[PDB]
Amino acid sequence: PQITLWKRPLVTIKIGGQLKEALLDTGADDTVIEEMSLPGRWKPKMIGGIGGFIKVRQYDQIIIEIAGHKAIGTVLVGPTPVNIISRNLLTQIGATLNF
Amino acid sequence: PQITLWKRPLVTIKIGGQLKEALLDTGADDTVIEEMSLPGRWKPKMIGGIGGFIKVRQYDQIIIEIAGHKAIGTVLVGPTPVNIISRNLLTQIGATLNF
Ligand SMILES: CC(C)CN(C[C@@H](O)[C@H](Cc1ccccc1)NC(=O)O[C@H]1CO[C@H]2OCC[C@H]21)S(=O)(=O)c1ccc(N)cc1
Ligand SMILES: [Cl-]
Ligand code: NA
Repeated sequence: PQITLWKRPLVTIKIGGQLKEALLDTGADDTVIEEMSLPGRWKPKMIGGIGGFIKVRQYDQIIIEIAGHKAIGTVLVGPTPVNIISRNLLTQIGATLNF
Repeated sequence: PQITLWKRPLVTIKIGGQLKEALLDTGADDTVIEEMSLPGRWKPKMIGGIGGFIKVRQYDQIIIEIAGHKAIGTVLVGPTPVNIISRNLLTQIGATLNF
């Protein structure tokens, strides 16, 4: 589909068996989701942006369903104010910016 | 242009006759640039990022070229990690997300 940017590009995704609203974010290197449990191993990481850094848990090889497409990637879990779908996952569904 | 997301979607922008590097960011509502001098009066604004809130200077109706595309709108100046071209200006240059 073609998403205009008049409003925040929010989409519904399926991760860890639950539905969540997320923001499609070309300005993000890695996906960040609010606190939730995920299977497998993880390692601590610090990610920063406007306002500073937050500590998150990094899980690799996680399956995320987005717009019918099933993509696999890294997911950071921590105290983020908004769920963000980053380039790490956007590349897998072939998302591109056009103008 | 059609920009893939395997690398950061960085472009060259021109503001105040100066060339700068900026990140095309669909996950941001307003455009934020690192400290620099802009004409006119500014208004206060607080924006919340991944690490919390910060105060910035809001300048309106600023002329800015983005990847060769002319735009005129609001530019926020503050301690951002990188210059970010957000939805307020992406909509002006006719940018959309596609997949
Ligand atoms: C600042 C950029 C270099 C990177 N940011 C992504 C960006 O899209 C965020 C994404 C975002 C969105 C909402 C809340 C927090 C973070 N937007 C943002 O800070 O925008 C602010 C300016 O306009 C406003 O509109 C949204 C809040 C304001 S980030 O949230 O810090 C980030 C950093 C690292 C990772 N892995 C994932 C995300
Ligand atoms: Cl102030
Ligand atoms: Na894993």
